[PDB]
Amino acid sequence: TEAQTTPP
Amino acid sequence: GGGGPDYLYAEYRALPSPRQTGKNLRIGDGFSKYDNMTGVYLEKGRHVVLVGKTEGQEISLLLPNLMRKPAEGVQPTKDPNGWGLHKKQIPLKEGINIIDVETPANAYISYFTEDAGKAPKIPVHFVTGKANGYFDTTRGDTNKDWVRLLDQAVSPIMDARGKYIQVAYPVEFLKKFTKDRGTELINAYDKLIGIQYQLMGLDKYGKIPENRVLARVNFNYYMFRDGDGVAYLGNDGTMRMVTDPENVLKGDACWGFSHAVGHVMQMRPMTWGGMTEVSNNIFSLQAAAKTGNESRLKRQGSYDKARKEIIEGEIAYLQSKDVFNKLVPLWQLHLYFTKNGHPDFYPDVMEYLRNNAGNYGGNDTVKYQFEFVKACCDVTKTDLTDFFEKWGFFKPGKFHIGDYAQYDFNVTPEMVEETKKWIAGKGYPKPETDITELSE
Ligand SMILES: *[C@H]1O[C@H](CO)[C@H](O)[C@H](O[C@@H]2O[C@H](CO)[C@H](O)[C@H](O)[C@H]2O)[C@H]1NC(C)=O
Ligand SMILES: *[C@H]1O[C@H](CO)[C@H](O)[C@H](O[C@@H]2O[C@H](CO)[C@H](O)[C@H](O)[C@H]2O)[C@H]1NC(C)=O
Ligand SMILES: [Zn+2]
Repeated sequence: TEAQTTPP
Repeated sequence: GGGGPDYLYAEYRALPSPRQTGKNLRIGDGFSKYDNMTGVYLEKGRHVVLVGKTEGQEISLLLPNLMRKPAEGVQPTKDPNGWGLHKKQIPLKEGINIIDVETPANAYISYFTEDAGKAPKIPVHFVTGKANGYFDTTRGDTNKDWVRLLDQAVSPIMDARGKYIQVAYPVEFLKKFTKDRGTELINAYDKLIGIQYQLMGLDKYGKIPENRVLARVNFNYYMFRDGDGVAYLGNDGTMRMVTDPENVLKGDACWGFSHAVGHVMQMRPMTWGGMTEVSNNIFSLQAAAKTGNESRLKRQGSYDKARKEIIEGEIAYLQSKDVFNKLVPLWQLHLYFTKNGHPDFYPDVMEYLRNNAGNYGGNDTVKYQFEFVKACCDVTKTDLTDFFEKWGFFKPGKFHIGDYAQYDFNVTPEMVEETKKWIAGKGYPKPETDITELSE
């Protein structure tokens, strides 16, 4: 994968 | 057509290479590899797939494990299988194809070409498949069709598309949260992508992609973007946010969906090291503005916070430790120019960078910070030296940034002087007011 997130 | 049952028999048109579409927009891999959805479900066992005349074209079968879950007792983010969409990819040949399916899967045709207009339509007949169907607003489907598809589904996954969006979500969640409102959901998704295409200038410059963006369920993490598109956790909490068509256009659900798609659409020339969680939120703010949502920069008092950290702190933009502070100047440019007679500001800046920006990776990506400054000035014929100076764009030094990858930028005095002299040489007027003082 090459995952860009958000950590809420 | 007419070669067999609906979905089991269909004729597939070649789509443009998703990788090439991304490369031309400077966005990299993110369009749907699964766009040629079949509406066919293949149970475990031996299958027969008939393929018509290929004229030697490359065509393959994708069988993604969309229902892949962490093993018992495995914490979903600690999954050894990772967060990616696992699939079997089987090359297809003209005539009879014998395919062993180990894990039941929805079928997707992979038919991509470099001359999309001049590739044959290829019949594919899943003579041993089950018709799950799919929902397609562009075909004329209504909520009556949506309800029937969910009620008649043979797969845990329902496929759906609109003009821009492809969706692969569990029937369970679609029934629970979308209920009868399939048209409203797909239209909401299309609206949110279209807002980004408009801000990118794709409508203005005739570059709206044919390729769709896939929103998939996953069983590992809340919300993310990867090379396959955007992914949303298959739990009640997250599916309530994104599969209810009212919820996905409100507040944090609208922000999260827009942010994830914004990662697909953020261009390399606006996404140098340290910008990965910055440049996509221009799309999030524009989506909020177009959906009746309040500005997150306004709600967080980010204008004052950013001016305190960067301008009053007299630090480099590259030294900012807050992705919302780094977003503030990007959004000030939009709010200032769109209300002072340049309504196509970002559409034109992004087209300018597509046509004019360099090709940089790793530590060289800092050159894009200066190409971005030049684009903003040239598009608006405005001398923005003072604005970019105040926001710390022109501070020379060696800057270390952690942004997924590690970056070591070397901004030399020569690099800063070359950019400032390029701007000065244009002889453009300076803004009458201090754009850094703009707040909502
Ligand atoms: C990514 O999407 C998330 C969707 O829930 C979320 O909006 C996140 O931003 C976070 O928002 C939280 C409030 O909903 C907190 O304010 C948190 O501090 C913040 O990071 C999105 N991330 C970004 C960077 O936009
Ligand atoms: C989402 O989770 C990601 C890990 O899977 C990652 O922690 C990401 O946070 C980003 O991490 C970078 C460091 O490599 C930068 O510090 C970036 O600014 C930071 O946001 C998570 N997203 C967010 C918005 O925190
Ligand atoms: Zn993000």
